Amino acid sequence: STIEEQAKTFLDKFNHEAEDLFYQSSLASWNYNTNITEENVQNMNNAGDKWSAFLKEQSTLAQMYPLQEIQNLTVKLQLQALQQNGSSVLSEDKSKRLNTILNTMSTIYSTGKVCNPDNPQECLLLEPGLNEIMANSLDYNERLWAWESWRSEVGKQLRPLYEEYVVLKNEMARANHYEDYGDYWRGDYEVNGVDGYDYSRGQLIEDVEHTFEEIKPLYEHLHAYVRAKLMNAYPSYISPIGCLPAHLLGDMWGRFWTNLYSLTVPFGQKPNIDVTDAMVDQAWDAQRIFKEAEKFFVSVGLPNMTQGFWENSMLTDPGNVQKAVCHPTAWDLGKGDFRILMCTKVTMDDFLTAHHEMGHIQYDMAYAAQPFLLRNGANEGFHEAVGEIMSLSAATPKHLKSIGLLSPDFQEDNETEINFLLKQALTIVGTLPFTYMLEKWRWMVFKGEIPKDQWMKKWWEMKREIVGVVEPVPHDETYCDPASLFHVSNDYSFIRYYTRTLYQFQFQEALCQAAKHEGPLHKCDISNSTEAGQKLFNMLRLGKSEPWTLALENVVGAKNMNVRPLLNYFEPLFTWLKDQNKNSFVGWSTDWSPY
Amino acid sequence: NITNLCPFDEVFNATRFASVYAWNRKRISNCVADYSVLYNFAPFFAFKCYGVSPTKLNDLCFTNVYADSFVIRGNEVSQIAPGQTGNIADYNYKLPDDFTGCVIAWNSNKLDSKVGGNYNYLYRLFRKSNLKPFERDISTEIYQAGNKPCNGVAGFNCYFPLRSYGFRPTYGVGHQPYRVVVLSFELLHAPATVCGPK
Ligand SMILES: *[C@@H]1O[C@H](CO)[C@@H](O)[C@H](O)[C@H]1NC(C)=O
Ligand SMILES: *[C@@H]1O[C@H](CO)[C@@H](O)[C@H](O)[C@H]1NC(C)=O
Ligand SMILES: *[C@@H]1O[C@H](CO)[C@@H](O)[C@H](O)[C@H]1NC(C)=O
Ligand SMILES: [Cl-]
Ligand SMILES: [Zn+2]
Repeated sequence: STIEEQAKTFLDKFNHEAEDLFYQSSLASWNYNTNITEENVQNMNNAGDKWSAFLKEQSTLAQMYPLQEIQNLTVKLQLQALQQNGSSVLSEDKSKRLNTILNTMSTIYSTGKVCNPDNPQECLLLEPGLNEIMANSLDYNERLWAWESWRSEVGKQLRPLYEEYVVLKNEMARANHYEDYGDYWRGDYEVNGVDGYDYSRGQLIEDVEHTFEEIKPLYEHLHAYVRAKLMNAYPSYISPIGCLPAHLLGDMWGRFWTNLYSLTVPFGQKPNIDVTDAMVDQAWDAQRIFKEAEKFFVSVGLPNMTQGFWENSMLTDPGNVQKAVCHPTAWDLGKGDFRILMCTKVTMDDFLTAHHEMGHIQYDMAYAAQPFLLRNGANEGFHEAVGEIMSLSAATPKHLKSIGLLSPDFQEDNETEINFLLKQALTIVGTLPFTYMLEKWRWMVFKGEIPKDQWMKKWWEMKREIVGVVEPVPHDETYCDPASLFHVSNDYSFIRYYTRTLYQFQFQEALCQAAKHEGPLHKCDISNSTEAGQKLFNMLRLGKSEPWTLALENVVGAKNMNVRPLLNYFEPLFTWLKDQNKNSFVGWSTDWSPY
Repeated sequence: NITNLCPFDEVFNATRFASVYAWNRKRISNCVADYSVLYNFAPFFAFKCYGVSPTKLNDLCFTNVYADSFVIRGNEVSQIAPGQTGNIADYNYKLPDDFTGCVIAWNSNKLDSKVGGNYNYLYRLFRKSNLKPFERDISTEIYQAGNKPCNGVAGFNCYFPLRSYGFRPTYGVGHQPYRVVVLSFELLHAPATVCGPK
């Protein structure tokens, strides 16, 4: 019997046993999340350790196959996903050291608390209080001091840990036949063994740079507009032709500009489209919202939710007697068990989040007929894109007025359209440069193109050049601004939020063509579009059993990433900004600084 | 008239069914063939007939009325039919190509599922060759997947043939347990001493 038969038998046995054990582990984790108790904590802990040990021993047994004689691409991909040695390649000492470094990084970031000179006992941590200030504080000195102190307190303590983590991850990935940990991360988009759809890790950086080359103009104009609008709220601090401070972006790190809508509102006289009060007047609840989302999803042509979903899923907070995590979560326990954990309130935000979670569950159910090792999205960005396209199509005025939320005696106008487009750009296109520069800096650090004595200098220079955000005060090299972010200190890839942000519009523009849309892309609704629903399901069904490029070709018709749909989405907003971005010089001078 | 009706409820209303690798077979040869299976959970998930129509069944005579029973998953019921491929059809229970009978399957989640997982139902996953029609194999020998015999020990490339199910009430309809029973009819060119009611 050739190695192929042995591999198939081992993969079948592993599929069965891992399905069982992963269902057990997901059930324990769900019981813990839905009810925070020591017993459920112990259940989650023992289930998790047993599942992880089973996976590790199976991977150890899987390494006994050379993988070069096999020809079945499915078995090949399953083994590649199961044969990855991982952190066990390094000696045990490096393993313990890296685990300790990661643990202390995560704890210092979580348990970080900043003491202030205002009072000896007025310390506030990051999540509460500090974010409230960074979001709603209009005082320059207050937010400046907070933004400076958080960094000076966290990055200065994390820098000695990052200096170890970088080199440790570099020596780990390099041992795995990779160039560095940055390349190991890019291995997710790696496609090999299939001519016509292959995709190397190195092509990702080039394609991302090419897409940013086209993203730049719209972001340049948006930044110019935000600057011109911030001069009145923060006078005597902003330059006409210079960059913007880092503590005026609305958040601790400026990842999202949602908090700037209150200051850069084009037309604040007319309020935004909000159906909150319109829901309580009709006595709406979580059940009704989720059933409306169900009717919307099935109208597109997707299967309706499992019976166990409405029975086992907890869609409303039972109160502070069965305590649970209030984060919107999609739970695919496996073996046909799907649930959604969300403290659904009567609000438009909860409506959109429920639509997103239902779309995620639909995606999860699409590829339910695939092996355990292939029961996942095409890549790290496809799932979130499929989940966000639903929230986008649901937030349109036409959909809100078709289901009875928006009154028929109201016709959208250009003012509200521009307002909504700009508010969406604050978070969609306003965060693309941040993610791009962060990922580029991390890649250059992992590759070694940036020496250890030039980390913060190169970071700030790249910030000034790309995002146009200048440093408020001089920063010594002992600082560590990148580590101040959750995804950087917690060892999480950040490029997913860029590729996913592009795939979102790639799918939106690909489904509008099937629905026979006749207006702008931001007014498209895939509701009642059976052809678009089927075209999407034909890709969600594949999951990970096929390359991500082939999956993208099924829906969008293109083999590689494309950003033209993103620009087409904000084309009216782009024209409006160009018409408005003529009172001052467009662009920023990186040589200028507020100090 | 009436002599004595069939104990069909003894197989349709059994406290617990048998596994697939050891599916039971009950010979009904001296009973009045009263086909009133509708009262056993009328909402059948799969009530298909092969070689005979549904209701005309009740007024036809046969020599042997063999009745086979076992439990399988909801998505595996399709494998219980003439000309099917998969794990069950080939390694556990195979039906003849020209099978003349009926196949009744119904959900048994409440009965054959526990909050902790019902691991009492086992099924064969590996076998040297495909089973013949109506073949029964209780062998639990280590399936040789590699090159050496392994000397009869469970290890690398030497896996145990039987696998468990672990039915739970939280499983989906596709994975919930399904009690299936087959009504095999065959004429042996012998005097049919018994028939159905008029
Ligand atoms: C590979 O194996 C899978 C599972 O056995 C099978 O479905 C597929 O057709 C095979 N492909 C080949 C023969 O390359
Ligand atoms: C699917 O939708 C139809 C129509 O609402 C309904 O009758 C049926 O019960 C639904 N099935 C599931 C599994 O929810
Ligand atoms: C979809 O169809 C339903 C029922 O005909 C209708 O009420 C709804 O307005 C339609 N939605 C859109 C915007 O196509
Ligand atoms: Cl920063
Ligand atoms: Zn999501």
